[PDB]
Amino acid sequence: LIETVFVKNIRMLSFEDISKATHLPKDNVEHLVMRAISLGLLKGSIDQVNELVTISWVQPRIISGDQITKMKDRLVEWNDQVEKLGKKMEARGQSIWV
Amino acid sequence: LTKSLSIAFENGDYAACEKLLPPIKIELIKNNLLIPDLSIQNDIYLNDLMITKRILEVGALASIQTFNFDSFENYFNQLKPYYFSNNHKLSESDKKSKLISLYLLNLLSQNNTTKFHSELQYLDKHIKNLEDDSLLSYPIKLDRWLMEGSYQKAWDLLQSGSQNISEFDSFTDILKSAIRDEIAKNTELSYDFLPLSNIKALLFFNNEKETEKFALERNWPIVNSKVYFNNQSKEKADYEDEMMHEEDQKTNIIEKAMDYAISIEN
Repeated sequence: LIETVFVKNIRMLSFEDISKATHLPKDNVEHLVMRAISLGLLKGSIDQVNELVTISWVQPRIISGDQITKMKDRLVEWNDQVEKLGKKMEARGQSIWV
Repeated sequence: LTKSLSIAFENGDYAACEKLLPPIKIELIKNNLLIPDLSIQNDIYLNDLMITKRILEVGALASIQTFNFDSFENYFNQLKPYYFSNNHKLSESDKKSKLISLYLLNLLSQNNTTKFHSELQYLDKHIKNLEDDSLLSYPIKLDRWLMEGSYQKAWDLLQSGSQNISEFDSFTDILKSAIRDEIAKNTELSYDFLPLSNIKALLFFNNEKETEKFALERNWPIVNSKVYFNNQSKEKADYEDEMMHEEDQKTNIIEKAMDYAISIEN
């Protein structure tokens, strides 16, 4: 369960994904998320009425080779966001920067 | 020469008329020098102005039937200031009345309600009670029912127009099509689902198969007897969203702070 939550970039996952992933019935999902929050492996909330489990904290983990590559990707995308924004704001309001 | 054109119209070959008009256009230079170009009228001058008008008139009418827009607009353009000038002395005719009706029907067919209302102001005094409303009545009525948005009345007027056709059919056939596009627009905002029958009834098709055909041309899929207006409308907005004009028209909240500051500091 923790592996899947780490690599997935979205911070909410439906219960159906966990049930098929883990080869456990859906009854057993509620036990497992509960056991996990108590151990403190993960923190979050359980919504039965959207059938989501919302993680809000993940415990540090080793960062495999493959994963080092992933970080670079997320940061490259965020470079472009900073950069495109800065351009507009450099251009507009040229009159005053003093 | 000048009379050969007048008799060519009555013959019924309106293509003969058209081939003969480049020669008679040369003679139209002469008629123009005879009249002082609308700067004082006398009894020499009323005949001269009269001949000029006859040649144009059978041309106006011939062009309309042969769907030759250009010629009609020009000929008519001339007729308009001539008739407008002066006090009555022969500056109105039965031909005037017919010609203005046909003209107004072209404007309804292009769906240019902007010019139609303006054109009516220019025309106004002449058609108040000195040609009255007799044939001119046909577009006046027509404007009224589509403003109210009773499409039922409008539609009925065009079909019943069969007994009024004299060359009116060149605008009347078109004006059916215009009705179909206006209604088509409306029915999207209302609902997403209409049965087959209902689509035909509002849009006034006489054939159910022709209905489904029109739906493809209108870029609507009808599936299992139900329209699915849902597709294209959404698609169009997504397509509109990519263009270039585009930042200030869309309006960015970021831009609001930047514009406010430079005002002050100027």
